[PDB]
Formats: sequence, C-alpha cells, structure tokens
Amino acid sequence: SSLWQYWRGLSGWNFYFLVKFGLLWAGYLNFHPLLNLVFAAFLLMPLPRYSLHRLRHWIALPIGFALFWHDTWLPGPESIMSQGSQVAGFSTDYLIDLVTRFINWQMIGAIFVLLVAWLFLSQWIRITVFVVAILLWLNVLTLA
Amino acid sequence: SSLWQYWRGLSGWNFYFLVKFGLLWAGYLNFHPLLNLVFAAFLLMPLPRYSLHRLRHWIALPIGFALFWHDTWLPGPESIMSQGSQVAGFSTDYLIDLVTRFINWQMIGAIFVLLVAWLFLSQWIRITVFVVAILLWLNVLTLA
Amino acid sequence: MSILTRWLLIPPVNARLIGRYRDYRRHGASAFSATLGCFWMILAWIFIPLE
Repeated sequence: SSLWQYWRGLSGWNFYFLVKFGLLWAGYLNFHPLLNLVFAAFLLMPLPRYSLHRLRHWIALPIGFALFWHDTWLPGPESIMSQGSQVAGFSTDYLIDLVTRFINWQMIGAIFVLLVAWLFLSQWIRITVFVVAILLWLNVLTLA
Repeated sequence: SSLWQYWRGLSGWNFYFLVKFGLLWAGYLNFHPLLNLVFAAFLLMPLPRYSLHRLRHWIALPIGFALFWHDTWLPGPESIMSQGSQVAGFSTDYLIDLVTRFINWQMIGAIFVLLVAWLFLSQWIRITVFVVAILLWLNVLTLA
Repeated sequence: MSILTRWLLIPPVNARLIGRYRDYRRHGASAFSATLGCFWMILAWIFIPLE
C-alpha cells in the first residue's frame, strides 16, 4: 500500500543521536558515519504494521546499546563478557569509584540541557530534517 | 498536539535568577553557569499534571536553596555543625552585633527594588526568555 | 513556499501560520506585507507576553 505516510521522523532515536553529536563535539566519541547512518535508515524504513515498528524498536534497543558501547573507546563486548567474572569478583567500592571517575557530570548536565532543548524544539521545528542534514554534512566532510 | 499548555515558564524562579545575576555583576557570587543551566532546564521542562509540577517546584525549592548556598562564598554546613558549640558560646548581643555588621542594607534595598521591577515588568516583558538567553550567554563565555 | 514550511515546521504550527497568512491575504494584505506581519507577530509573541 502507501509508504510515504509512515515517515514520522526519528523521534526518540533523534535525541539518542543528539547524545552522540554532543560526545563528538567534545571529542569523547570517534564517530562512524557508516554504521550511524545505516541504523538511522533502518529506523527510517516505513513499516506498515505497528507490530513491525514495535518489534524494530525492541530489537534495536539491545542493538542500540551495543552500537553505543562499540562507538566509544571502551574495549569490545567480547572483552567485558570474558572478564565479567573478575568484574563481579572485584570490590564494590572500587567499582563505584571507577564509575564515578568515568562519570563526567558535565556531560550529564549537558545531556539534560540538550534533552530539554530538543523536547522544546519538538513542538516548533522538525528535528529529523536537521539531524539528517547534519549527518549528511558530516558524511560529505569525511568523504572530502 | 497542544503541548504549549504545559510549558509554564520560570514564573517565580525568574526573580531568583535575576537576583543571582545581580549578585554576579557586583562580584559577591561564585558562579557555575553549567549548574544554573541545569536548574533552569529542570524548572522549565513540562509535566502534564499540575500536581507533578507543583511537587517538582516544592522539591526544587530546597535544591534552589542548596544552589544559592553553593554559589555564595559562605562556609559549608559541616563547618557550621563543627562550630555550633562556639556559636552557642557567644552571647546573644554579640551575635546580634555580628549579624547587623554582616547585613548589607544596600543589597536589601536593591533586592526590594528588583522585586518591584520584576512584578511590574513580568506583565510587559517575557523575563523567562531573557533570563534563559543571558544564562546561555554566560555558559557560552565560560566554555568558549 | 508551502512545501518549505511544511517540511521545516510541524504540521500544526504550519497550518496556524498559513491560516493567519490567508486571513491577511483575504483582507487585501500583500504577500510582502503578510510575511512581514507574520514575522513581527512571532517576534512579539516570543518577546512580549501576549498570553
């Protein structure tokens, strides 16, 4: 049937992308345009079935988590899967201290500010067009 | 949808932010623009329920007091807890003299004039827009 | 162009703005005049608490 009627925008995944954009501006993330745009297009595929859309979201949630884990400078999920026994065997206080040191509260505050800004702009201007335009411009710059 | 009905604005905290701006211009305040932007976003985010919004404001009032205390150069509450014995040791007249010396009545007059000016200008100028703009400007200058 | 506003802005606000533009046009307002009026009105709404 019709396909153009289902292009409702990236929605929450748009803000999820904005998180990666913020990490890129701070240089805390090594951006990969290929995988990012591939996942964006996968989310942008018009699914006539609402059940198909819900299944896409459910599958992408662990997929999104793995993508965010990989795009960073952290070691791959195989290393943490292998070392999970030692991680669980480590002292809780040292793990909490390591998490706090890794936790950058400035990043958390910036994320909250950008979340509120995007929530406000999600009532006036289409953020999907801007996000895809920024993605395309970044891809062109990488090509250049 | 009609989500503009949930963007209630800063309302009273507008005056809060204006007072903090005033104390920052005169040099009496130690300012952290990022936390101020976080607080502005926290008070500006929309919640559908009136009860939830009121609860947010009531919970944030102690948070606003804590942020005001942090912004001021006053010693931390731990110092007050440690020196409560010395504070109680002093006579009532000595404490009255000390607090009268500390009180700067010029700043109290400025606060009163600012309160009147805010209660008059809140009907003619969106003070939330200007306060957010100045807060973003201060964050921009302190970052880049 | 209607397409530029429709893709740039969410359909509700675009419909509101185009409705205001058509209301101006039906009263003899030119395209330049109505565009300028919409610009001034949105500036006033965002700056002056007209609510």
